[PDB]
Amino acid sequence: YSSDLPTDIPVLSKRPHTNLLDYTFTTFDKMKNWARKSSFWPMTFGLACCAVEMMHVSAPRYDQDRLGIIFRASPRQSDIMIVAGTVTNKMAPALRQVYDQMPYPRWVISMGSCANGGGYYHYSYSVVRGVDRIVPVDIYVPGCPPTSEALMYGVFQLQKKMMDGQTHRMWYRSY
Amino acid sequence: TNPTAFAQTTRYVKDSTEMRTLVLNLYRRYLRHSRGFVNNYNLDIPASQVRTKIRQEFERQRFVKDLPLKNVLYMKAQMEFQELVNFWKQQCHVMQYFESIKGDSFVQKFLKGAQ
Amino acid sequence: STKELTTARIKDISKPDENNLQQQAPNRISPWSKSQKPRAEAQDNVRFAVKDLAKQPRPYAAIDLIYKQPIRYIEHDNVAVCDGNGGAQGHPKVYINLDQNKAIPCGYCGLRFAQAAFKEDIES
Amino acid sequence: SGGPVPVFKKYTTGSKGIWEKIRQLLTLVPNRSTGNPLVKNYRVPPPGSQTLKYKDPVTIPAGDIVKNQYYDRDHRRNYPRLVAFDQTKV
Amino acid sequence: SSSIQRTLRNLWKNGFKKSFKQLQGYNDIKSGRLVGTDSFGNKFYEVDDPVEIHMRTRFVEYTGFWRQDMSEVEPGWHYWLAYGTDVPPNQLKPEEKSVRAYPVKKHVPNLTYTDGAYVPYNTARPKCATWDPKVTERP
Amino acid sequence: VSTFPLKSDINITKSGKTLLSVGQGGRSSRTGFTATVFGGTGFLGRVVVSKLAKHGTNVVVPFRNDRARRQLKVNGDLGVVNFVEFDIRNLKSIEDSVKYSDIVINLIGTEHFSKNFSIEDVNIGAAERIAKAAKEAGVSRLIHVSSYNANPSSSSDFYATKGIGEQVVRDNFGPDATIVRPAPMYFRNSPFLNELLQIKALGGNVIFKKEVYPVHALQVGEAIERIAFDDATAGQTYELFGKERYSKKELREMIKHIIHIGYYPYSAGFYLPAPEPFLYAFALIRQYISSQPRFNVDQLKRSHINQEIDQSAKTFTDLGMVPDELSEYLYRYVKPHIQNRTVYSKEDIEKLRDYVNTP
Amino acid sequence: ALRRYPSGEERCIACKLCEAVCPAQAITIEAEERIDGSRRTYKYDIDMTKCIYCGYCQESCPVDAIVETPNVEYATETREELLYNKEKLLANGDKWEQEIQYALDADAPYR
Amino acid sequence: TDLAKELVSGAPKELITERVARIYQEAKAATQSGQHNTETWKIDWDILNKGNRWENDLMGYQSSSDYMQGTILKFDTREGAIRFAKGQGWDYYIQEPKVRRFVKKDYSANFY
Amino acid sequence: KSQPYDAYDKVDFDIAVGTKGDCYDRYLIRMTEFRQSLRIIEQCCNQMPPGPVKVEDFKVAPPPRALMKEDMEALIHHFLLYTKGYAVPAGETYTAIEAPKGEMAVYVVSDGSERPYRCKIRAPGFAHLGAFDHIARGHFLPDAVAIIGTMDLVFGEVDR
Ligand SMILES: NC(=O)C1=CN([C@@H]2O[C@H](COP(=O)(O)OP(=O)(O)OC[C@H]3O[C@@H](n4cnc5c(N)ncnc54)[C@H](OP(=O)(O)O)[C@@H]3O)[C@@H](O)[C@H]2O)C=CC1
Ligand SMILES: CCCCCCCCCCCC(=O)OC[C@H](COP(=O)(O)OCC[N+](C)(C)C)OC(=O)CCCCCCCCCCC
Ligand code: SF4
Ligand code: SF4
Ligand code: SF4
Ligand SMILES: [Zn+2]
Repeated sequence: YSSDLPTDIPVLSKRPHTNLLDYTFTTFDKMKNWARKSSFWPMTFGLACCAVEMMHVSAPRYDQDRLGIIFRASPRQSDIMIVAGTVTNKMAPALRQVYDQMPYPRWVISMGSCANGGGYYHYSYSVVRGVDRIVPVDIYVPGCPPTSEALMYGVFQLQKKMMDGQTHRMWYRSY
Repeated sequence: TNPTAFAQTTRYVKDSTEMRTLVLNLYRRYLRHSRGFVNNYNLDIPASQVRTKIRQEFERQRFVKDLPLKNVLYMKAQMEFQELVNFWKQQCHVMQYFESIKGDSFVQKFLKGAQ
Repeated sequence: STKELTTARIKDISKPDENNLQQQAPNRISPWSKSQKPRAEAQDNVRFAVKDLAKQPRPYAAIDLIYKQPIRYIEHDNVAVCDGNGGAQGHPKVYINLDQNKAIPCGYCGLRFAQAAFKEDIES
Repeated sequence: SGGPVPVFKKYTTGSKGIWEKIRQLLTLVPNRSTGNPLVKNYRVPPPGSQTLKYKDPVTIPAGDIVKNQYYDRDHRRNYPRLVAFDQTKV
Repeated sequence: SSSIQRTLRNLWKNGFKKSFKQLQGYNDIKSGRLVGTDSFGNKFYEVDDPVEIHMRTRFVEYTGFWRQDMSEVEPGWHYWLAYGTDVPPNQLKPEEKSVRAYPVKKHVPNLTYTDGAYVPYNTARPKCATWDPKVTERP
Repeated sequence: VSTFPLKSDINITKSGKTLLSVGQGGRSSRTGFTATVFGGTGFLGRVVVSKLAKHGTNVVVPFRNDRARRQLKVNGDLGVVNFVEFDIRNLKSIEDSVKYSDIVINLIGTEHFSKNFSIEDVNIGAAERIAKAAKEAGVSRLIHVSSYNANPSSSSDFYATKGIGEQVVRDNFGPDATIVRPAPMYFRNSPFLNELLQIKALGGNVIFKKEVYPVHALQVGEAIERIAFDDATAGQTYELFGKERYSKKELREMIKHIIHIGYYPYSAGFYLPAPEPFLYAFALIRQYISSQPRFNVDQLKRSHINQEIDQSAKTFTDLGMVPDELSEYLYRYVKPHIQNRTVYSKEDIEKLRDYVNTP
Repeated sequence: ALRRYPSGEERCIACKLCEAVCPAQAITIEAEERIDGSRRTYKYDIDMTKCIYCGYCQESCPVDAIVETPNVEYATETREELLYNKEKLLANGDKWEQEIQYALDADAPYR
Repeated sequence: TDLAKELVSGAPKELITERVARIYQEAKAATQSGQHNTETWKIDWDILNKGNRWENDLMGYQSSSDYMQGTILKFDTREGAIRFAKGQGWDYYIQEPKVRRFVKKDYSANFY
Repeated sequence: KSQPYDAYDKVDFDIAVGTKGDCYDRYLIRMTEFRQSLRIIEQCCNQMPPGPVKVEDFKVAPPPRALMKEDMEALIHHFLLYTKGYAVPAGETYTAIEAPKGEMAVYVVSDGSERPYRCKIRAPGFAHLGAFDHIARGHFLPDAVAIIGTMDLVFGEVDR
């Protein structure tokens, strides 16, 4: 057949706004992403000492709730999975099952050295060397344990990424 | 404190014949729950193969002679049953148990690095 | 070229350029160890396909910097004492013998010490 | 002893003036502190801006240049030997 | 520190546009004496208000409006902001400044989620060097 | 899978590259290669990327859907799976997708068209531009994927563009380009086993008379592995399919019993017979009203065409692999949609086939 | 962060002490004689996903070449970015040299 | 001892079929004159003909698939090592340590 | 009190003993242990002595950095302490303290080397969780939540 395929169309994250229908779908993206960024409800998946710093983020001094962050005890009501602690072999299948039960859109944060890459227990017979061998991880928070501000920097970094999403402008342009 | 379901006391047997009665009894107990093993674990194979592979593992130890080896292999024999009944293992473990699978020529192993 | 960019030399040949991203360091072209991987070969990799090489870490090569220091010259003594110019925040105190007609560098700092009487020959 | 202490004797921020009298009239226990530390007292010279020049402490017998032979104070090598009493020695 | 009087006084001292920015990113209306600006452009203030609570006597005003990144605070001021030092890095004694023998450029924030994210690589050459083959012909 | 995807640890490409593998073939091992799976976020790409990264082969995955690519990384170790944002209307991105690669795979394709791309631009324009750029980037091997009835003379648009797509690849890359023509691939969350399980299938009698041959998606994924790692497959065309002949009308009914779904199937809308001139009309309307890919006009013509086997091409016996029959794999892919659990073996499924055709 | 002398030479003399203390074995050091004879390291990695942030390497360094800067806000999108090689650590030592001096001056006598 | 104790240890079959252990007593190091590390008997496993060590492509690490590379056992009698090796059914081979031959050394010998 | 350790014999403090063995008694005892801690903490603030904080034995404690960089023997000991370690005379021990959870103890076996031969850790929570079945027998689901909290089960210690 005939296909007049250009070569100079910029990729989606680079494409400037030209017509009105770009802004219409961009606005639907901002309003949708702003709500998801602001209602940042994680899932209480604290496993070990990394969870103690997770609770301190919700303490009065830092007060995660002031930013719209409410820890939820169920995957159905949660969209963020925070892996805070060591992922053992015995815990690994349960972590995958809990991850699969979260409705989209979902993001996973890896907190501390155990979740990231094993940490102190990297050469153990019962520890998974990085939770990214079981679930996809969207951002890695470093430390043992990461300070409460280090965890909030990880959450703030992810929100900046969620606000950069173009789920609906992608349909209008990339699709 | 009370023991959990399908538990048994741990006694070191001293007679060879006594053990085989326990060994044979335990075998049907594996066989009896085979359909439930499929149902509870949602196995993709009919219960016939589940009964099939249980029998093979018993024979693997058939020819032990010394008694102290006989008990420990029976003590651990019961434990694997008890965990299987009570749904303690996850579906991933049981699938991988029954999902397991001629050696290459000398040139072939040599060609790919061998061992 | 790829001739200087892939072999270590005591001193370079051409003047280094800070904008050239293929240099081993912004202030030195060739590597300064025999087993140091050249930076040109290091970045010729798939993981750099969609990166911005200007923003990768490029610390200034310390070999070129340390030879920009003047030689300390000791007066009427053949032994220099060096401690990193920080005392408790420097290296352990090491005594350097300057009998030989050359500048003996310090084991830790890399500062070069000599005798004043030997300066004229050294500066030739 | 651990008897109750007047509120103005605790290092926390406390009200002054008309609000102090309101605070005493309405609180259940008037000598309970708000818990917010005094800004002018708590950590005011931060740990990184102190004035004390630290000096390594050394007790004399074990830090002296004299009368300080190491074998006198080498306790790690004077550990009690392990002796087991069998029936025969009893 | 929560009464509307504390917000009224800070609102009047700053003026609208300065306070509107704090009403957009800070969520609180504060006013303080300016201490210095860092290489990225952030300005660091100190609060003299007698009612401000213990850990809230210093703060920042980031350069951007809709976004803030904590990695944008220059390292010198990152320590002062956290109540780690009493001397701001613009009041340093010349016998306490760091001596850098290399040019210092503009501060670079955390580059993750961009193309400037650091890429690790091996800095060592391979440990075996294969033979450079040559053919020689018999007499 | 197994324990080592190669037959040798040294593999020289058409371009003089000597690739030496290290390790036993597990996660920490490497093969020295570097593939580029296009459309790796697609149904077939995910299995193909998984197998390559499982054995330490670096895989560049060009993507456009930012979230859909995240789950690809779990398959590979650190630094193995790499992500390059791209668009087939952008050339620079594709010239970076294949820059460092040693194998190029092209799974991009469509049976539907959109407001920004037609079937002509995707099945023909994209594959051509990939092969042209993959050739100029010094890639030793290219593997291409097309439909099962690639025939440039077909009145259907899908097989019209898929057939021409084969030519423009070999006319761009050269006479070394391998070609794979898989049959309808069935797997978990497969587009084929989906519409067979969908309850309210409008126009069922029109759509399900089409006859095909089932084929395992994993075997297609494993077949693509053998093709890339073997240099004797260059320039060869593969027609991948199964042995036993199955018709969707047979499957849609054999499935019906496994799902266990009297009055309800008629009331629930499981059967929605339709006059064809209406289906051509409703599917016409949803092309410009629906924002999602609906069962369109071109797909309707395909329902009038049974699968054709181009007997001049090769099969699984060339690869020394036994094709897997849908009898043993139909059940485990309908358990998501499914006393004692009713388990169907190979014998149970074949007997269930007899009942459907018995009046 | 890996530090420098005021003269600019790297502080580390590739002594490999920090590698031997490190409880988690997060450090990989490869060294040899430099081009001009100095005892320098050409490869130096810290697996920041394996370090337990314990400060032993800092205590054991005889020349204060390896320290821990007060930075905590460096969370990364990918885990590859948490494998700090010698280029990365020396770039941190330059970035945070002023703040390292803040802490070293204050807590020098206590060590 | 005589029992096939390996059937209860749960160790992989490959330690019996595919690996070779070594019973040896560590030799005195040339650099140092201490003689204490050479008084306990040790067991170590042979390396693998391939996959013992290979360079990680990304960071240049030392990857390995040998799960016995960092396993060294200690004993105080030679027999206990051999008995333990026999109990596990290991395919071992013993390395007899060399014995230094006595030579009397006299200060006066420098002239006589 | 049974084996006073680390200046716990110098300060004066009381202990609280229950009588009903229920959750309310353990709640009261802990709230008393708060105020007894605040009673010790003040004394340690007033009785703090000057002097070294570690053993004046450079063969088990690293020398100060200033002395390390100026005195040869300090550099030797600093070197061998951070690479070889310090040797512990052979034997074994069982040291228990009054941890906040309960009695925590370690059974360390030494071999004359620089690495422990064995280290068993006796976590109070591990012994408590065994008694959970013996206590929860005859209680309701909202009552189980109380019993877990009254046991103080941090599962790092239980699953050491
Ligand atoms: N049972 C089956 O699936 C059968 C399929 N085939 C053919 O195999 C090929 C692979 O399809 P399959 O993986 O199975 O399922 P999909 O149809 O979901 O795969 C389509 C792939 O091509 C990409 N694609 C489509 N349009 C574009 C575009 N403008 N730009 C970039 N990428 C695009 C898609 O990217 P994205 O996902 O981001 O949209 C996707 O990865 C298809 O051509 C199909 O016709 C042949 C026989 C059986
Ligand atoms: C039925 C539903 C009812 C409406 C629901 C309400 C949804 C809440 C609104 C979301 C807001 C939001 O998201 O605002 C913040 C976002 C995200 O900003 P950013 O991510 O930094 O990028 C944006 C900034 N740039 C691109 C320059 C970096 O946009 C903005 O900054 C919008 C900036 C322009 C706003 C113009 C508004 C015009 C007036 C509108 C009212 C008279
Ligand atoms: S990373 Fe450190 S703090 Fe976090 S769970 Fe592991 S050991 Fe605990
Ligand atoms: S701080 Fe980290 S790198 Fe340093 S010794 Fe401790 S674990 Fe190792
Ligand atoms: S301890 Fe210091 S000098 Fe020694 S190797 Fe480590 S960083 Fe280098
Ligand atoms: Zn010096």
